[PDB]
Amino acid sequence: PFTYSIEATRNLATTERCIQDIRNAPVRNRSTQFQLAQQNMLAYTFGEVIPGFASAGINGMDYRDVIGRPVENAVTEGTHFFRDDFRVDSNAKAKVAGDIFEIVSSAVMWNCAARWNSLMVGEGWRSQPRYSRPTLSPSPRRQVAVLNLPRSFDWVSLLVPESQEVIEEFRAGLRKDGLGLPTSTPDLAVVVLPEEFQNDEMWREEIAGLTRPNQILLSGAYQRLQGRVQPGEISLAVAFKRSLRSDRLYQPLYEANVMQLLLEGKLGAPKVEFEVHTLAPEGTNAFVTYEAASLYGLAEGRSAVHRAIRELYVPPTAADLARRFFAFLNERMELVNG
Amino acid sequence: PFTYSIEATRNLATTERCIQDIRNAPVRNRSTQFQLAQQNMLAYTFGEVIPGFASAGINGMDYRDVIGRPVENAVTEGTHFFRDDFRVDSNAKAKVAGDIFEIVSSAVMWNCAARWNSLMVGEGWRSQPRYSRPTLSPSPRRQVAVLNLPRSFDWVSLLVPESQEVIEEFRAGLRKDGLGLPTSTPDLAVVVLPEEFQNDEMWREEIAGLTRPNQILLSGAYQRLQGRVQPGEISLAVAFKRSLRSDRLYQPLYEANVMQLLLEGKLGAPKVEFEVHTLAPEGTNAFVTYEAASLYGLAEGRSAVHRAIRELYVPPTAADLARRFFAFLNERMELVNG
DNA sequence: GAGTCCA
DNA sequence: CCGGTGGACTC
DNA sequence: GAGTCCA
DNA sequence: CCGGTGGACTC
Ligand SMILES: [Mg+2]
Ligand SMILES: [Mg+2]
Ligand SMILES: [Mg+2]
Ligand SMILES: [Mg+2]
Ligand SMILES: [Mg+2]
Ligand SMILES: [Mg+2]
Repeated sequence: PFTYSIEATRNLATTERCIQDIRNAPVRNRSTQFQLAQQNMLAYTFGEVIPGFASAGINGMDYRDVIGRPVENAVTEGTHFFRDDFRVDSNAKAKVAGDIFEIVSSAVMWNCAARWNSLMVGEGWRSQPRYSRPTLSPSPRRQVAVLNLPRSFDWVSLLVPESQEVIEEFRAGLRKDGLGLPTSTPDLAVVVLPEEFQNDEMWREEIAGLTRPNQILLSGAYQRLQGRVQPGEISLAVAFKRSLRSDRLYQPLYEANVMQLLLEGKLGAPKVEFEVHTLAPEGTNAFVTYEAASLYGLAEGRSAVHRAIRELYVPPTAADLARRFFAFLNERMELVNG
Repeated sequence: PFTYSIEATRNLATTERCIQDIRNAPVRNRSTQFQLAQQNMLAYTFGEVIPGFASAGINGMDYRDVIGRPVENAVTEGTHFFRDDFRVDSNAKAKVAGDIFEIVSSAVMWNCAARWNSLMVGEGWRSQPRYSRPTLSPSPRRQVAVLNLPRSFDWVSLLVPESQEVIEEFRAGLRKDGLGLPTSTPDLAVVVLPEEFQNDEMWREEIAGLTRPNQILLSGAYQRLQGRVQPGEISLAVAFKRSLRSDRLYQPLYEANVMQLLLEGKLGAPKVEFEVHTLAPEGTNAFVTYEAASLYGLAEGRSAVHRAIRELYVPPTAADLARRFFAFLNERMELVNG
C-alpha cells in the first residue's frame, strides 16, 4: 500500500515484487543485479490510491514525497529481502522516478477529466474530495480525453486524416530541397472528446488506483483517438520533468515551436497551449528560459505573438494539480460551442 | 603520458594526481569518496600530445579510444593506489568524459587554426604531420580564432557593441508584450580574427599539449574577442555530444534556430553554419532529427531556407577532425575578401 | 532469452 | 527517463 | 570557508 | 555534462 507494509509485501507473489533479483539471469552487456519493477511498484504503492482523489492527508502532502514513495517502498523491500547485497544504480532510480512522475500525474488528470465529463453530460458534481464546481454551462460537446502518450510517438497521428494530408504535402515540398520538419511528442495531450464518443461511459469513470489493468486502460487510451482529433481540439500539451537541468529544458521548447508552426500556421488552429511541470526547478533560471517568444510567431510577425511555453508549473500537492486542471478546463472549454 | 606509466604517476605531487581522495574531506550533501581530477587528467594523458598533430599512431587510432584514455588512465591510477576501496559514480565519468571530448576536440581545432593562420600570413605550410595544403589564396584577413566557450555563456557578447544594440532594442520591444528571446551558447565558435590581432603571433603558434597553462590559454581565448566580432564573422558553431540520446538532441537545434533568427534575420548575416559532433550516435533517428529546416526561414519573406543544423559528424580519428576543419576553412573563407 | 530500440 | 558530478562563481 | 550554480 | 536504465516490440 501507500504506507509500506511488511505483511502486504509477504503476500506478493515473486513476479509482483518491486525488486526483481536478476543476479543469475543477467542482461547481455549490463552489470544490473536487481531491477526496479516500475509497474509492480505503481500497483503496490498506488493500487488503491490516486493522489488528489484519496484521503485529505495524501491529497495535501508535498507532491515530491508522494512521487518519491514508490522508490522508497522498493528500497525498503530490497533491503528486507537482500540486506547488504541490495544495490541499484542511481540511473535506475532516475529512470523510474521519471516514469512515475509522468504516470501518476497523468492518472490525477484522468480522474479530473472523468469528474469533469460526468458534470458535462448532466450528472452533477461529485463532491468527495471537495473541489470547486465549475461555472461553465455543461454540454456533452465540452468533454475531454486525457492521453498519456507513449514513449515513442508522433503527435501528428492523433489528427483526422485530412489534416495529416495538409502536413504531408508541406513536408513533400521541403523534401525537394533536402529539408524536413519532424514532429515528436509531448508527454501528454488533453483533447476534446470526438463526437462519436460522447455517450461512452469509460471517459466518465474515475479509477480507484494504479492496478495493472488501470495502468493499461490509461496507457492505451491514445490508440482510441488516433485518427479522430481536429487540429483545434488539442487543448493542452504537457511535458513532465521530475527535476530540471539547464541542458534538459530544450525538448519541450523546440516541440512546442513545431506544434505552433504546424497547428496554428498550417492548419488554422488557435493558440496551442503547452506547459511543463517539474518538482525541482531550482539551480536553473528555467522560468526565464521559458519566457521565450514563439520563433514561428516572431517569423510571421502577426498582431499578437505568444510564448512557446505558456508556463513552468511546480505542483506543490496533488490537490493543487487537480485544482489547476479544473480551472484550466473551466476557462479553455468556453471556446468550445455547447 | 598518453600510454599509462606507473613511474610517471609515482613521480606526481599528491595535488597533481588524477584521483583525489576526499574520504576525509567530503563535499557537503554528497556521498563522493574519490574525485576525478579532470585538469590533472588532461595534463597527464595529453601533456605532450594533441591528437592529429602527434605520432601517426595517435593521429589515426579510433578517436573514441583517444577521448576515453584519460578516464581509463584515471581508473588505472585509482585501482592501483586504492584497490577495492576505489569507487566513483558513472555520473562522475559522464561529466568528465563530456568535458574531455569538448576540450581535446577544441584543442585539435586550435592547432588547425594556428597552421591555417601561419599560411594566411605567408609563412608556408607546416609539413609534420602532413595534411593536404589548402588552395584558397593566402591573406591575413582570412585568419580565424577558435573559441572554446565557457560552460555558462551568452554568444551575443562576442558581437561588436552596435550589433548587441540591435538585439537589445528588439528584446526591449518584446518585453513590453511580456515575451523574451534569451540566447545561450554553442560549445565552440570559430570567428574571423579581428584586424587588430591580425599580426599577432599567438594566433599562429601550435601547442605541444594540454598542460595547465595551455588549458588556460585555450579556455580564456574567448575573452580577448568579446565585443569584437561582426555578425557575419561568426563562421562556424559546434556542439559537442560524446554520445546521443533522443532527448539530448534539442539544445543545439533550438540554439541554432535562435542564432539564425537573430544573425540572418535581424543583422543581415549569411547562412549560420552550426554542426554537432558525436562519437556514439546510437542509431539513425538523430540524423533524421537534424534535417529539420530552420524555423525563421519557413515564414514567407524572411531569411533563406536551409537546415538549422548543417550536419551531425562522427569523427573516426583525430586526423579526420583536423581534415574536415581544414576543408571547411578552405571553402567558408572564400566569402571573406583577402 | 536474446536482440534491438526508446527516452 | 534524469541525477551525481568538477569546476566556476559568490558571499 | 561555506555555500551555490553550471551543464 | 551524459550513461545506465525498465519496458516494448520482434523472433
Ligand atoms: Mg516523453
Ligand atoms: Mg507520455
Ligand atoms: Mg518527460
Ligand atoms: Mg556547453
Ligand atoms: Mg565550450
Ligand atoms: Mg556539449
